[PDB]
Amino acid sequence: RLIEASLYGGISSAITRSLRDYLLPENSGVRKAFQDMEAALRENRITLE
Amino acid sequence: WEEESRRLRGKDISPCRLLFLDQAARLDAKSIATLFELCERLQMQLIIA
Amino acid sequence: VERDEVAAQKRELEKQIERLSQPSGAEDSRMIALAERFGGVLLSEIYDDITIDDAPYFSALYGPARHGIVVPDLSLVRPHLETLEDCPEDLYLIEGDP
Repeated sequence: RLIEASLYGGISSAITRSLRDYLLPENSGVRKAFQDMEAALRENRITLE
Repeated sequence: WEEESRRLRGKDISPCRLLFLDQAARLDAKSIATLFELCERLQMQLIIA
Repeated sequence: VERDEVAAQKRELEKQIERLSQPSGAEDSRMIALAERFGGVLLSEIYDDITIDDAPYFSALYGPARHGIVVPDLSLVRPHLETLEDCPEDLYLIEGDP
């Protein structure tokens, strides 16, 4: 991504939006928390049905 | 990336720095001059075409 | 009373399962945080694929530092050390190439 963004740099490019990708880490914590919510909701749905 | 890694590398190791640009003609004389200024200040290499 | 006892058991079980859950070692907390506060890779992760047979020896050797963190420089953690009030009461730090 560093490579291609430099190759096609400047402000008027996808770079200026995909900043949030290229600069930032992917957080596993939120992923796991969402999965836990999903499990809770699944159990709730099962019980309700 | 370097701030992070230099801690995790040989203390006398300085990773190379090299970037790219296609259609470098979007640059003009002053553009070239200032980019070279900052590039040298950052001891970095250009492949601008 | 029996139901409440079983509920307590289940609560303990769930909490401990969490304790074993992610991402490597026990949890993603101050210990995993040091992986970016400095280059503090987790010891247990550093031996993630330990064989089950060496894992007991590894654990016994590493002692409480079992959950310690490898940091080529611990003089370097010194500047930030004063920040760590919210940390496990007693925190291991190790020197070497993770």
